[PDB]
Amino acid sequence: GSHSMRYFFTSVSRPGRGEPRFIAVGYVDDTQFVRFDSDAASQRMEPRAPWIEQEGPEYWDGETRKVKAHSQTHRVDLGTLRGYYNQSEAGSHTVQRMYGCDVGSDWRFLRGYHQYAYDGKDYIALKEDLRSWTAADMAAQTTKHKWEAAHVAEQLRAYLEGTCVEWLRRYLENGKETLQRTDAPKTHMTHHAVSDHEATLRCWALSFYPAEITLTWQRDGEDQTQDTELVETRPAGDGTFQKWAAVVVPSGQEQRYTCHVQHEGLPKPLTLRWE
Amino acid sequence: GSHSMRYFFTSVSRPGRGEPRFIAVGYVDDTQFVRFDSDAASQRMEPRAPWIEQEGPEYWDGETRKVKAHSQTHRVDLGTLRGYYNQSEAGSHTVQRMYGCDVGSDWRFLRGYHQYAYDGKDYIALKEDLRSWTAADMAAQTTKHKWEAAHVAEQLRAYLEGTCVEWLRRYLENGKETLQRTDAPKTHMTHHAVSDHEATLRCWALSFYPAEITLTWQRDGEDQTQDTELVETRPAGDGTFQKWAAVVVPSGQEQRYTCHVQHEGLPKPLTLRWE
Amino acid sequence: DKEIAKEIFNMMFMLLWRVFRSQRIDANNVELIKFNIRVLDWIMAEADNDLCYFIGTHDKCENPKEQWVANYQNLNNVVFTNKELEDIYDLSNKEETKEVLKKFKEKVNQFYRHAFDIINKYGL
Amino acid sequence: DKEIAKEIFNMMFMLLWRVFRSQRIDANNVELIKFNIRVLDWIMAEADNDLCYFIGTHDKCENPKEQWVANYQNLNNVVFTNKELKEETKEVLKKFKEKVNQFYRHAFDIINKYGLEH
Amino acid sequence: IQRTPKIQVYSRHPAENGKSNFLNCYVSGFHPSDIEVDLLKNGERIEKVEHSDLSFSKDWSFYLLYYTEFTPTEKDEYACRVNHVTLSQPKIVKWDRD
Amino acid sequence: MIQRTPKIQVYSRHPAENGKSNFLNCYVSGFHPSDIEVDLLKNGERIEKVEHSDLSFSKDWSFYLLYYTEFTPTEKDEYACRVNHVTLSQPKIVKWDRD
Amino acid sequence: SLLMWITQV
Amino acid sequence: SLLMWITQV
Repeated sequence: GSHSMRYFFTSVSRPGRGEPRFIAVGYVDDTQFVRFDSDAASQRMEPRAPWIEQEGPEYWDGETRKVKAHSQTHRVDLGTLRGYYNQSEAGSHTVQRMYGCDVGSDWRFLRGYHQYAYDGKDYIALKEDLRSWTAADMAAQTTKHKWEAAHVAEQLRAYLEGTCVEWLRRYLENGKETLQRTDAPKTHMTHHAVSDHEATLRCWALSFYPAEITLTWQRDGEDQTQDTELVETRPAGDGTFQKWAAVVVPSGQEQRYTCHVQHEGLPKPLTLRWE
Repeated sequence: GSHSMRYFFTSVSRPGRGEPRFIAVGYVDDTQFVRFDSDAASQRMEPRAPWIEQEGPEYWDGETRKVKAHSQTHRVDLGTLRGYYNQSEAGSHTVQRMYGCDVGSDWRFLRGYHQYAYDGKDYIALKEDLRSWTAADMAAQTTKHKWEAAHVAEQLRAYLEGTCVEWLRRYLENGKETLQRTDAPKTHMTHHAVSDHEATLRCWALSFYPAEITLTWQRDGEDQTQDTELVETRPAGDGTFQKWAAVVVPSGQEQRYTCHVQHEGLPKPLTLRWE
Repeated sequence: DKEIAKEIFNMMFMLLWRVFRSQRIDANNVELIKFNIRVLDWIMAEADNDLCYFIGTHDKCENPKEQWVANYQNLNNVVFTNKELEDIYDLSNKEETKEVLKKFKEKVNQFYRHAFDIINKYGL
Repeated sequence: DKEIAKEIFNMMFMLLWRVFRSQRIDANNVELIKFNIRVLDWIMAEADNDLCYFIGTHDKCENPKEQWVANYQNLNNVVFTNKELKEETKEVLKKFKEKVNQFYRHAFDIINKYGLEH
Repeated sequence: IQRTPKIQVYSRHPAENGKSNFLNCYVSGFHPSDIEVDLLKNGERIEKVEHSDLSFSKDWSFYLLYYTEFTPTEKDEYACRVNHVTLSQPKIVKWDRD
Repeated sequence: MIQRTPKIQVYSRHPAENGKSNFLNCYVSGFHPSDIEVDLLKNGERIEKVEHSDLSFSKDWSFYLLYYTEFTPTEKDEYACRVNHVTLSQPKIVKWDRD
Repeated sequence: SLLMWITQV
Repeated sequence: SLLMWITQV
């Protein structure tokens, strides 16, 4: 299917407490493969999946050099933004950057993205044409004019259509066993009596990969996107994901409810009835 | 004594009547030595003092290229400024530029200047430090930032302290016979009844170079501004200048009034009285 | 767009001063002069590339975009990842090419050091 | 000054892109790569000259102001006035002046083609 | 600007008394990134608890998985305790094998 | 925008002597903007071959120009300068006074 | 693979 | 002698 490579950068000023925090993490699809943490001992880009360890020492030197340039430019950015927004140096502030690319089934380039937040709100984003910027306010307009002059959009477009796609494909090959796998959900239902006249059916999906999944309750074959609770898909800690959907039913009527599980590792979708 | 070379540029848009008007003139002291008029036939820098006609065809080719670069950027400027001030296309506007250098009696650099006006009033000017800018308003502030980015002040300082002084000196040597001459004022005095009991004394100074001159009226050895009419110094048309000062005197008291003439062509200042 | 054209004109002369201001004209400075002629050519060529990519495109020009993509990609591999570039030499020029690529990678690392040292000393 | 250093840093990488983006890397471009290594030296040297000229509390460095004055003056004479300053040197100077004239015509043709609305 | 954490407490594998497992606290949807998370065993806080690398979603909110090895029993009680600037009080969520 | 009105001086290059050729001058100064109409008049009639200097300006940005023409004064010939400018309600005529 | 460099806001 | 070039406002 489709695939994506994504980098995530968090930059937090630490007033009085020294240099700011900087954390970088990279993902292919729903799997993390690298990290950098300014607060760690190594001061190096670090492997976080075994198939990225195959790359030689020169590669890790080079990723370490680039992440260090990211970190130093984010450090400068915190001061700049403090000034753009006339803020004192007493408060902690957060910068976030996300970028990466999407490929299709053929592994050809689909789209690219580069986005920047300040204190939890959009600051500036590269639009899907990979030529133009979305600037929130007056501050981001100053950044937009600086980034137009420096041709940042063109640098990013070169990266997104080339390096990003080039190394996305290389990680997909190198980590074939893990990245190109699908783990189908292991399913089951539970039953909780709430009152004497009501019961709770909960539909479980466990140990699946990737995280994309659909769970839906139906009463007499009619979907219940009205009276069913649903929890955010969550990591198990072992590379797989978990999720459940629960509907409260009139006790005695359980057989009229069916849960439906849709996941890419399932040839046909599953359908579960209570017991 | 001290000398200066100055270039004056005038740029007038003519909405609905074609290309903007562009006019450039150069001076050493109070003597014009070149002109360019976008409406003239030659489309070239032209000589206006006989000691510049000696300069070869290469020089004239060079000044024409540089003035044409001035003309064309000034044409862009008229649109840019129209946009800064949100002005319609229908109105005519004027851009004025003055730059040049002063040298002391030893021909060494004293000061340089570069001034830009829009519609007859200061827009942006280089300060005497040849490093910083005076920006009259918010539009000028935008120009200031672009001019900082491009190091305009450094280009001008390099010109003002080098080329400007080098070529001022050269003109002063080549035009030594006229530029380094002083024509003392030829003075006289007229008298007319102006009323029943009053008459006007007019103190004249003709045929003088340079233009700088002081004419003061004294009554009983004390200077008066009252009844003192001073006309602005005017060109005679032959390279020299004229000026007069008038005082209205009670008829019968003419011998209490003296006119004082100070000019560098004078060994000592003159005292004139009605005889 | 008039603005884009104006910005390219302005950048052109911005760089001309950066060339001119340090161009010493001596004998035994003939090689510096020849180098600066080539720099002016590059300034003009890059302005042309900008005109083609932006400004509608005045059609009758080769869009530099795909060259930007491949050149960024090869440069990330030469300087950083060390992934091999294919079909970039034969036996007769393998050594010259490897030598200059190494010199080049060192120059880019030195450039980063030089620039970020500036931020360390005065920017923080 | 903090902001001066930030602008100088920013100009270094802005120019690095302009050097990177057109450089095809292979054996046919060995002389292009060698030229670009020198251009990278040039960008670094000029950033250093800007720091020396513009930064308040700086270390000991050769202030470029007087070379800027002299170089400006000499170039005006080389390219435009023709005031006199062997055969090999006068030949690069002639080629240089032709190149500067061509540069001007290249730039003002852009204004003529796309920068004027009349 | 600021967002309040969602909390899920759960085991990696289905809980079996006597069989080793992992106790997870998943905190997500929060901003800013400074957060306090503790895993409790019978109200007492477990030490040497680990967490995943800070990452965030498309809406910019952060997520973290805190986790520790543990062996469930019939009698031992586990919970996650979370504090954050957007919470008036630490929030305690009990582990329940749903 | 406050437009500025011209000052005018009408005068001769050399002291006037009847029958001796000379130059009639009209110096307009201190005006803004630059479009201006200046004529030299002989007995109320405009003279044909009148030249002027190249536009230049002063420290306050106001423009100045010299218009001129050869002439030979006589006893009965009256001369004047006629100036029109956007700041004037009607043309301003200043007569030449040999003083 | 990371971007070669990022640009100050 | 003129300046060699001027810069847009």
